Amino acid sequence: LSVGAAAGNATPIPGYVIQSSAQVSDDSAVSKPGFPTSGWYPVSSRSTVYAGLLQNGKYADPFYSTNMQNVPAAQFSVPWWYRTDLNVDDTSSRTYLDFSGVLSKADVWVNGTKVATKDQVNGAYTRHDLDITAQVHTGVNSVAFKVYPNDPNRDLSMGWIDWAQTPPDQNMGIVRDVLVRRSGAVALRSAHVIQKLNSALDHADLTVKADVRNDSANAVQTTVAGTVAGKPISQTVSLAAKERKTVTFPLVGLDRPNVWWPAGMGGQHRYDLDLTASVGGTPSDAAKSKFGVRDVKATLNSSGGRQYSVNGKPLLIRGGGYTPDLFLRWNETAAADKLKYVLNLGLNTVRLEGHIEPDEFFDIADDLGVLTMPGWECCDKWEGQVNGEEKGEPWVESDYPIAKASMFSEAERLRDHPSVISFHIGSDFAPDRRIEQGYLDAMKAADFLLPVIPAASARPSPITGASGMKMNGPYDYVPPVYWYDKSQKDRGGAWSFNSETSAGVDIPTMDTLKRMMSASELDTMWKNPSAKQYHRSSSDTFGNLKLFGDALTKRYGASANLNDFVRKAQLSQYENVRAEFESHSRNYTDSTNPSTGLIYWMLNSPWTSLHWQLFDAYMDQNGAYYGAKKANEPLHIQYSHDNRSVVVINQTSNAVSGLTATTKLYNLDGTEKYSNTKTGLSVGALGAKATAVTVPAVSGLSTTYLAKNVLTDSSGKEVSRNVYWLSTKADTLNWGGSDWYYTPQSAFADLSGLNNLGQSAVGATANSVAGADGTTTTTVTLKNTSGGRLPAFYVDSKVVDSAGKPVLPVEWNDNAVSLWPGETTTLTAKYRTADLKGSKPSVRISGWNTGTQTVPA
Ligand SMILES: N[C@@H]1[C@@H](O)[C@H](O)[C@@H](CO)O[C@H]1O
Repeated sequence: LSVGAAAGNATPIPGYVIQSSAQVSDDSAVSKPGFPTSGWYPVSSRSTVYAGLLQNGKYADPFYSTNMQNVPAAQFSVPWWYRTDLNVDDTSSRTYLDFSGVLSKADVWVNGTKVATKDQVNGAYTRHDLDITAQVHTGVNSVAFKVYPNDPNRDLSMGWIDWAQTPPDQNMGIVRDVLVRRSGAVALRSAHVIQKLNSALDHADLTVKADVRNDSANAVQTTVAGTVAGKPISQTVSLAAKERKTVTFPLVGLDRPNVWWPAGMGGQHRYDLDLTASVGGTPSDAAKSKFGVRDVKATLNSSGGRQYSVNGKPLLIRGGGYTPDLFLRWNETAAADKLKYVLNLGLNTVRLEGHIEPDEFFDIADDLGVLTMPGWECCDKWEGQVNGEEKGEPWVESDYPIAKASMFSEAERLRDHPSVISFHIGSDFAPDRRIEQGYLDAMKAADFLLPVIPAASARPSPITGASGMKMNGPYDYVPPVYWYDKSQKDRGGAWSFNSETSAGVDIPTMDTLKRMMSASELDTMWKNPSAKQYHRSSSDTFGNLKLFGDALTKRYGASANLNDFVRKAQLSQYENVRAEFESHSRNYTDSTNPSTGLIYWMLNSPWTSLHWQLFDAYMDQNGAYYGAKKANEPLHIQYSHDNRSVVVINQTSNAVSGLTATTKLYNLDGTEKYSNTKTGLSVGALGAKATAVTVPAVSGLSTTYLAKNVLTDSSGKEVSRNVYWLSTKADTLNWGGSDWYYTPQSAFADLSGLNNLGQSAVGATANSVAGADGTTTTTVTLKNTSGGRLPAFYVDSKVVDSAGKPVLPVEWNDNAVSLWPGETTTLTAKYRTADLKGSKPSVRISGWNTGTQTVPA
């Protein structure tokens, strides 16, 4: 590692060697140049200890079976060292270490001098700016962090709640970059742009702020100058030796600003701020950043629901709870791939319940137009002062400035990312008055001006007040009609802001299953859903798949083998996730107690999982993924499980007219039993709706039957197709048996007729184009080629290599399609040509009642 002396240099440390403090008897020795490190583990930047150990071989893949249980965790109850050399050719410039992401805390050492202790460098989110100029010399220098064990119940850090299983090291280590900064007499810090747009969105005012600190021995004059949004700015201030000042620039007007919008509502432009602090007509330090020109509000409606708006347009939040990797393994491409899946699902938002990602994650969210809802997490140290018998320790005096500093450092990091639409200062429990005041003060000090939400539950805080949100569950199996409930004011139906809910178990694709679980584990899964599954949750409540398995059997019919269990799981998950979203889209425009938000629990999993996910840890796409994608189409037709109304939803930024909605019921033998064609429908922009028809009680339906809903635009183009498998037997709730995480059923729909749906046929041609942008698009033309009346039902197309392995990540325009005899659809999948790994592409096509084939693409 070499760092130049250039003013404004800020170079990330690319890697470390690590070893347990068990092997280090003299702490001061480690950071002396020449300290031997034989047997130490080389690890990349942003590594937890265990991730470093995995990078070196040292344990088997924790994504497979119970491999993670075989790691001795005692070794992580003592500190580990992160060490690097640093070459400095020229000590003319001052030298700083600027970092955050230390879990839980650290002593910091340079060339045999302890520059900071774990009392100062404490908390995952706290930022540190350590001037190490006195310690640095020309040639080989050495830097070492003694990183202390992490306990999320004790430390203001990150924990995993009940999402997965506990990482053996509790994620101890350094999970963001440590920057080596160089600068002259004056350091430049905290440069940012306060931006205020008018209601017409055609003029903005910019107030640039930046701090300058004179770390030299003598008084200086400094000039802070550069550009904001293409316009020149310059201020000159005096600084005493050791003085820090905030420089405020005179207001800058910006006409016809290139306003940042959420995806689909306009562009995702960010402007640049570029500053240099100069001393004696020579640069001393420099900083470049971005900001977006966007207004956001989050207010309580007349029903008490939290209602977001961006640039004066109200939105229904449609999102998922986002999580990083279980061992905080960072990959910039992977972050991009995950946020891109958000938009392929048609979602608009992700929630981060703690685990707040490095800066690049928010850069990508900004660039893609994905809204973000960061905040502190429940159920550990963060809520320890207010959450009673729940996990997390009561706070002592030294906790208060760590929390406040954590808030200041996150507010400072997040304030100029336009994707950020709020910060949750509480999750579960709202903070008390003292803690809340600390957070509000930190945010004001950082000019963090975004909406503050006191909790994701219905709990108010003393100052900010009512949350406008609810956390009533469920987190486990409930039938599709559950989501249409508005009668139960303590449950999770479509009304108010649903900040975290799902129907629990989300079995991944067979391809993923075979990568995460052994033959014997998979066998238990379908034979005994009641058995604990390591790849569900460490929580007793969510340790097994019983509620899911019982419902699947009741409602699909008993599983005959593993393949049967999996195919049925995919329908149940598509059916459920679809209803969850669709109910919330429908009730968004209710006059009273509308739904104002939905955060699916969860978008994704920290690892290979059996629950709470839309896409799995390998980026594969199952029935839950496809069901969410179906429900969130920009021009969409849907069927209401409560009242049988056919409803059109327009997610787009423009009102649409001249639509026709066609609804047809079929028995499983293919007989049409009902048809309705509703022409001339209009529907307003940004989540508004129109009712096409209420399907009547039709006579002579098979016990399981099909509803085919089709929306066509005024040109005649089919813009949405949506096929439901329905029963003449209702799912109904035993509401009085409700617990915090689910409501049991008093009767079960009968969808078991699908077991005996006759065979149909498809019908497949595929071709691929490798583009100059490094992507390949594969186009597949599917046709129901059968000679009878039977639809080809639930046809899943997968891009695969020559070995039949899924090419991932992948983005389809549509998938999991249903085609009546003689009907054709053309589907389009896009992925990185490089992810084929030299293979020609093929397409695996599997339908519920059409078998499996692969065709060359
Ligand atoms: N905010 C938490 C989530 O993190 C958790 O997964 C869910 C299910 O236990 O409960 C909520 O209390």
